[PDB]
Amino acid sequence: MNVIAILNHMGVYFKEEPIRELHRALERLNFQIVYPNDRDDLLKLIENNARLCGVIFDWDKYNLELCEEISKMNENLPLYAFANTYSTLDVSLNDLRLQISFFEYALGAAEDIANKIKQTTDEYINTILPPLTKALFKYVREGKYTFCTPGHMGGTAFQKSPVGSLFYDFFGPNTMKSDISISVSELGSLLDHSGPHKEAEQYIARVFNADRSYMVTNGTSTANKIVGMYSAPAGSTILIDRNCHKSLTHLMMMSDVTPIYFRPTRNAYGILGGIPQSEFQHATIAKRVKETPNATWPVHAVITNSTYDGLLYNTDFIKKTLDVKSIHFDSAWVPYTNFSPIYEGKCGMSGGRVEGKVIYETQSTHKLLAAFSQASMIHVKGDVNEETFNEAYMMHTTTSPHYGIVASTETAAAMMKGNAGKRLINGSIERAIKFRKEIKRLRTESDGWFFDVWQPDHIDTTECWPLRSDSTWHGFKNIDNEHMYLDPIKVTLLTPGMEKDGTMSDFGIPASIVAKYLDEHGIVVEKTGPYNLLFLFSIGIDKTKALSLLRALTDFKRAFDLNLRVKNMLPSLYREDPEFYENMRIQELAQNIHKLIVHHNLPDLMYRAFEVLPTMVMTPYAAFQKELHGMTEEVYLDEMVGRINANMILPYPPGVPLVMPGEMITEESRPVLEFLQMLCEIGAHYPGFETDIHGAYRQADGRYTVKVLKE
Amino acid sequence: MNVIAILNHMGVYFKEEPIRELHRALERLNFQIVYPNDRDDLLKLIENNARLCGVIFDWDKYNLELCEEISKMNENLPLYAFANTYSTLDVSLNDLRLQISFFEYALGAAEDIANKIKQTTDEYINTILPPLTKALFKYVREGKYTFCTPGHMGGTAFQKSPVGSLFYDFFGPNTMKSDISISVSELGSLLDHSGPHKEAEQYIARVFNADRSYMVTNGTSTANKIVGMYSAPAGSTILIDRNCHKSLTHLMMMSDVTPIYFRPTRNAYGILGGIPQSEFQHATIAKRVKETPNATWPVHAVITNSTYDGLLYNTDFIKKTLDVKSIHFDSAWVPYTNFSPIYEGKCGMSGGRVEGKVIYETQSTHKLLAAFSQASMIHVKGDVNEETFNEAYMMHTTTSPHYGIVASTETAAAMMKGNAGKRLINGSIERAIKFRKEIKRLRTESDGWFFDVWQPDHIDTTECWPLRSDSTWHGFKNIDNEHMYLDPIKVTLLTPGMEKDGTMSDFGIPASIVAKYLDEHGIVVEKTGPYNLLFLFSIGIDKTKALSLLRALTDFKRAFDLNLRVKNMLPSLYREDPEFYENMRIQELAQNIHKLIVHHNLPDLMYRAFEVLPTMVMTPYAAFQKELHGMTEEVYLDEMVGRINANMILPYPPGVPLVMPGEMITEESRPVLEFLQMLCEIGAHYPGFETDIHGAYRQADGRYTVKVLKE
Amino acid sequence: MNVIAILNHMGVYFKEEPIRELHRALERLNFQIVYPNDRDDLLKLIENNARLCGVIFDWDKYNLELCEEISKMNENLPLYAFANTYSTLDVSLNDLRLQISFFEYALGAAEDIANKIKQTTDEYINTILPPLTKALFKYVREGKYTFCTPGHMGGTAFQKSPVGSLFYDFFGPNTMKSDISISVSELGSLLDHSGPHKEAEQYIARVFNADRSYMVTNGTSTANKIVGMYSAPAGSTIL
Ligand SMILES: Nc1nc2c(ncn2[C@@H]2O[C@H](COP(=O)(O)OP(=O)(O)O)[C@@H](OP(=O)(O)OP(=O)(O)O)[C@H]2O)c(=O)[nH]1
Ligand SMILES: Nc1nc2c(ncn2[C@@H]2O[C@H](COP(=O)(O)OP(=O)(O)O)[C@@H](OP(=O)(O)OP(=O)(O)O)[C@H]2O)c(=O)[nH]1
Repeated sequence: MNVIAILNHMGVYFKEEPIRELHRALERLNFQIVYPNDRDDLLKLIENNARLCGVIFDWDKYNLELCEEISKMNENLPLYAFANTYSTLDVSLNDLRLQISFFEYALGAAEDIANKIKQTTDEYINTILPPLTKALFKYVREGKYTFCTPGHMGGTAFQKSPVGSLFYDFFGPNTMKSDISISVSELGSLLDHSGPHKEAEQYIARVFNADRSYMVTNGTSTANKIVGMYSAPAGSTILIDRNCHKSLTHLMMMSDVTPIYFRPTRNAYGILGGIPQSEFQHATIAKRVKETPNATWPVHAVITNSTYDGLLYNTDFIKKTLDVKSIHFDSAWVPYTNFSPIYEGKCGMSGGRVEGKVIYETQSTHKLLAAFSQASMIHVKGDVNEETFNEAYMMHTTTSPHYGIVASTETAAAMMKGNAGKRLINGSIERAIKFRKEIKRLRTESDGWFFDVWQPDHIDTTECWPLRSDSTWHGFKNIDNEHMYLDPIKVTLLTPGMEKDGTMSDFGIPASIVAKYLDEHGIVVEKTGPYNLLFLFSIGIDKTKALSLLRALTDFKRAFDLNLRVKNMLPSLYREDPEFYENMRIQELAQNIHKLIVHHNLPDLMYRAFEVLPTMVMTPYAAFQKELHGMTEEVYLDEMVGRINANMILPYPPGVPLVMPGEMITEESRPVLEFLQMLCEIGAHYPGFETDIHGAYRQADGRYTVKVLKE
Repeated sequence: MNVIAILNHMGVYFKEEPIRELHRALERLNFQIVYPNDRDDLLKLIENNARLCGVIFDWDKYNLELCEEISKMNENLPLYAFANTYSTLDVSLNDLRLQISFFEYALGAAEDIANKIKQTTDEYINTILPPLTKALFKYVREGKYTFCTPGHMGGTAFQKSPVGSLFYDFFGPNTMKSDISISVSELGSLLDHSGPHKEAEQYIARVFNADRSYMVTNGTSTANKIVGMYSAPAGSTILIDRNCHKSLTHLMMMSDVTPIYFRPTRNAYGILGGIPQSEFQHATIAKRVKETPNATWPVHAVITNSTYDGLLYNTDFIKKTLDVKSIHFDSAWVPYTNFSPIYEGKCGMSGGRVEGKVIYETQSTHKLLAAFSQASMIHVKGDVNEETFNEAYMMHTTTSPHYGIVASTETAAAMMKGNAGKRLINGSIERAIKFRKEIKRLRTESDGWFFDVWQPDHIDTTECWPLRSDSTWHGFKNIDNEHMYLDPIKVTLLTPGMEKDGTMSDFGIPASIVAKYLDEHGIVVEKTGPYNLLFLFSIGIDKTKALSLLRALTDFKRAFDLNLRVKNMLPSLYREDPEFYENMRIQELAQNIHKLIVHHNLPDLMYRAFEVLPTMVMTPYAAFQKELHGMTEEVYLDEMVGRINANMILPYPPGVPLVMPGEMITEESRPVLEFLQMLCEIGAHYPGFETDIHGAYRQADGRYTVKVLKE
Repeated sequence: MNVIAILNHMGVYFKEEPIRELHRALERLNFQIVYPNDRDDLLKLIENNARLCGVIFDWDKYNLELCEEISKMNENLPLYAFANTYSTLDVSLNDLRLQISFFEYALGAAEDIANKIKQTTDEYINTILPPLTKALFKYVREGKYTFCTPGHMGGTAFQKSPVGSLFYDFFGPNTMKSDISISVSELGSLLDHSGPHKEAEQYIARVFNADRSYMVTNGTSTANKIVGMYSAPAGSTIL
């Protein structure tokens, strides 16, 4: 934070010379001094440089051209306004939030003015920093405790060791010194929710629209379990999204509960859709309780909102309709929903309290905001028993939390506060929409096939576009209306190969091939299905990254159409098996994999495998207890009908749980087995395109086994 | 790592001028040159500066004076040896580990030699760095993945925000870029135990004497639960140290198990002693199983080794005697035991496999080695079902681990490896012993009272000194021999106030007053009891911190004997309650508090409180289930006899569990209540010396309540 | 390969100052920075100077005027394109072979951008160098074999002799160190057609429109005899 802008040629030495003097005085204080040419140049400087922390200008010349524009960008940004005898305040300024200091033009005043600017810069810094992080930085600057844990004592133990010195030097002093413990009494305590930690939690709850917020330092994996353990006593029944993260399987394995699954929909691409509205109705649930051994009325429900591919629920509908006293939205993918009105009514915290219910979001701050790995938040709307909730929190929280992770969780909130926060989120939405429109444009303009974007036929509006039953784009048959919405920032691209019907085209380019090409060019694909690719247009992704991705896609098409050798176009793939890929061309690879997909009927098998559930013979908890007693064995995948599965089976595609521990494939659920067998067969053909089923094990002879409970 | 030492005046220009040329060439490559005066000056430079990464010298003049001494300090340290025509290799060098390059004295060769030195320095760095940390640092320098989580994208996202830029600037680019995910495929995966992660685990197991080691990123709080949950299925019985960390109480609250408690001893100071040898013998356990409802033969045993105050067990005895197939040493306080022979036979991993048993250590690498907060290791000796063990591991491990914490765990191993590592731990043992001897010396030399050290009458040997039944220093009655040992690095200081009999002295200085004094001077007291203070002489604590502590203790005596005003001697205490402390002097404070301890009979009540056990009415798991159903209420502490406790009650002193959830104080265990009532009374008198009982709540009228289950 | 061209007057400090900063950061990495007046000046600079290895320019201002013309001269030439908020890719670029990195105008970003340019320059060099030559140059920079023929050992033996030192100094270190033998096993072998030598032969064959190519080190005088002796056994007739 050291860049000061000076805006001006004034034509009078009595103004210009004191400004030259101020330039020199500011440089002596280690500011860097920048000179925009005009009003628009200055606004671009502010917009492009977060470290620009002050603006010097002639008041009469510029106030009516600058003040309103600046206030929209940054409420808090120091203005250093130089006054004329008759300078005054226009009524248009009355309601603007501005930080203004007024100065005179005088020779010899520069040193004093520079000192005031320095002081006002520190006040700005202290205004924008949140409380715990501010306290942590101050401690690192000023503090001096010894005989403390961490045993490394601000990195001291590292410096006495050759390898330790490399480690210390890599991370640097501030990182090492900020790794502290509750011995630093002035920072309070995470587990006690005291001092600056209490201030951080209250600060976060305000920013994120929660009644109460908890900082978790072991990821949403852990936040999910804290919420679940508080919410679901032994002997109870819970409703759980079949599209649930593995941490919720772990919760079920650790807690003696009976699950009843919400059943999401899916399209022909293998993309998950929303749990239909009928799944939330009392009659539906009551009947499933009746049909489930040992089930009672659910005390807790867990819903994944949004889906991975960006489908958000009408959460107003869910909260009004779902007659369960505790509703937890696993919101790991959507930590930013409070920061744009486009997400209103589409996130757990939206709106107010619900009578007789507590609502939660868990969020992975590190995924789609800016925070260190393992940073997570629990947001609560409604009443909890605070002591009992804290026991559950403490059961999963270390006694030695990492303060960097904690500070980063609080600073993520600070970043999202106000106009600078709204602008960060708006910008990610705008850039996602810009890129979405570019794909559609290039699809029209290019010669022959192109990528498509999975979205409405027109996106002339900035909103989470509703999925409507009268539109074919989303692929979900007979969808509920006013139920699901597409998050603009979750951009799904489609490769040729499937028709509007959900039927197969003659020409196809399996998305795995495009992903391989992108990885050559350092672009990671978050998620891939047979003909789909997901890109997260997060606040991380700037215009430069968006352009690089767009250019890589036009280059894929250009190179594909030239039919380059695999050896040249996909060197990393070639290196996996040069002899196999020596003479193969890209169009041949695409054709062959596509024909495999078609021949094996993969999309239809994948649809049918997930449309029926395996039978719950025992709960995940009960199955794991069996495993703990050594009562598992391996059988060939082919032999698993009528056996109780020990491990979750999670195939890619489509990357969601297929079989839970304690479930059995029966005749009712035979397509589960056939899908798994097909994945094993199709994966045996192309090096680099191997079968990937978590819970299935390739044997030396190329058959797969799975782990089942002993009879 | 950029300091190169040149050792010499040779008296011939043909040698001196090329070395002048090399000095310049090396400065151009950004090395610092240093010029020791002689052999001993060079060795001190190496001893004091881990970043000294090369030594240049005339081979004939120095090799017989340097090579052996250097090899004893650093096996790997590059030597750049300048040879004469007749230079040869002495037979004494044959078995030394040395890294030597031979060079000639020639004008114009310096640029080439300097380039070879640069290359050799990089090889040295690559030799000493462990595999995962090396890969991480290399990725940071060279990698270029975009469209990646963490969403901050090497800190990118922070730089677009004013407050974010401050956070980025504080931690720095390396810290930000090293926060990565499994998208960086060349680093493999923690959860899959693959690539450099697998290399890290094997490297660690080798360094720490384990068959298998796991890196945990949520502290030993979590490592304890991973081991416990693998080891103790629902319905089972476990043997658990009554001196158990809260994480083990949480384990019992989360797992449907029945505890039987090992019963530690204690002394009149309130310092915990070891579980007696009789507690481990078959007939003792069999009888307890018979007397405990629902108990069966224990499948798993948990022992805290060492105690907080440094008492280590004869673990050879435990392993031979304890007829339980799974024995877990919670070794959070002693992660360094594999690095000095003084700990052989006194730690979990010591020795070889135990037939028919699996042995664990869990260790908080961040407490007494050098690693980031939350870094923990599980060490296994014996067979586990690797796949079931991994499920329990994954159940408590995030899907987005913090790679800094992971790299710090592996680097802690790299630091402890070999001669560098033996020297580090030897150093800390030597310093602890030096300081112990200094207290004994000052006690003799000083005028009137002084501190004492809780240790044997003679410590003229470097070992973990055995506690003997024929010695009275440790205060334990009828102790088993060849059973408990005192770790040199855990230094307990005693303040005046108790006689050798365990009776009270007329003159006392409660240790709490000394702790408040030390805290004024930025010295943290790890643990305090009525008349004891614990200091950890970790590899953090250098000679400078040891002298600062010794001086602070002499200053405490000096200022105490002058009888300074509390206002002047303890200003932070004074500003607690200025009006209360306005005229009080230090000796009066010490006297008054000591008289209170004496009047209330605190040591006798504390001893008796912990010698009986509350009655286990239900297991902690069953008690927590009741709390989860809302079935708790608050009663006054005075009315708790015959009530089932909902919370753990943990009083300070002596800082170990007194009552577990599910336990009830009866007439048989009334001393528990008497002790707690006394702590409440004694704590009402002096601001800053308040009652501290976890599980008891001070009401506005000064009465205390506890949480119990509803009748 | 160390000349970088910057093309421009933009009229806004928010763009010009970051480019000034980038100038300085690049000179610190030992690049030389040239400033063409306009599009045609830049194209002449590229045409006349093979060691011009990168071009920095404002994307919007120049992409439609530069990208096709550059792709006609050099497929592989690094372009460092500075983007505006609304910068996009014209359909006319689709089939051009371009190497483009996109950057933002920001104060204090120059050190990072200059390092990325350095990296891209090394990637460009490694793209255009063929496999054996690239391996040879890397060995000279990095290798350390001893007890090696040629007996001169990277020119070492020459430096011990007054006349030898003159010979070494004339040809220079790279020439002397690149005179190696099959002892440098990572370069494979000409006679075995192995390793980078096999890659060189296949590279050559493709460039020259051959099924197979052989590298001969004793002139076409010798290449003629190799072909001839394989082709014409004793007692045969040749045209
Ligand atoms: N403190 C302060 N606030 C002002 C001022 N002028 C406008 N505001 C706005 O008012 C908010 C404080 O509103 P209050 O009514 O005082 O607080 P409350 O909403 O928590 O009850 C600030 O929100 P915020 O918490 O700063 O964050 P955000 O909502 O702007 O992101 C800020 O947006 C001012 O002069 N001082
Ligand atoms: N690589 C290598 N090792 C040598 C050499 N000379 C002695 N050593 C020592 O030998 C150890 C390796 O012993 P091995 O028999 O190869 O491996 P093992 O102990 O794992 O079976 C090294 O231990 P370490 O794992 O490096 O650590 P530490 O035991 O010294 O702490 C090091 O102490 C050598 O020339 N090269």
